[PDB]
Amino acid sequence: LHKEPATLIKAIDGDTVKLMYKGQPMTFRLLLVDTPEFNEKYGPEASAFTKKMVENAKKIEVEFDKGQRTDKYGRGLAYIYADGKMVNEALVRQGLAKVAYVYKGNNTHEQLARKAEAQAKKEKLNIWS
Ligand SMILES: Cc1cn([C@H]2C[C@H](OP(=O)(O)O)[C@@H](COP(=O)(O)O)O2)c(=O)[nH]c1=O
Ligand SMILES: [Ca+2]
Repeated sequence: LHKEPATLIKAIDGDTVKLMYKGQPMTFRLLLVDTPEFNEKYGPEASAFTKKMVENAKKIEVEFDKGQRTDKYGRGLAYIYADGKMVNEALVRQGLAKVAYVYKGNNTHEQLARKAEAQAKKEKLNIWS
């Protein structure tokens, strides 16, 4: 997989962010994760965690997987990095997202994500408390 440049337009919620990619505004939905909705338990904390990660980043990067790059809503599907740290994995490691929506061919980082969930679970963090 390859990391590509993007710039933050605005945080949206725990698992979607608006970025400018190849000069076009796009909503990205993070691969392999599911955060609670803002109205749900840990939803505000998830939104906060992602917002802080992307707003504080000097460099945001988009990494597409091998499969579908847009979902049925027109959202980009990618792993998003903030100064080299994957947001998708970070949310899971903190117990603020579950591994989810794992579809064959867009699952390169599935094992990394599941390993993070296991650790978050063993720690009883947030969703796992
Ligand atoms: C993460 C992801 C979501 N989706 C679609 C599946 C779900 O369809 P449905 O809307 O019919 O439930 C929706 C959930 O996204 P959200 O968790 O943002 O609601 O996004 C993909 O198709 N591929 C993906 O990789
Ligand atoms: Ca969600």
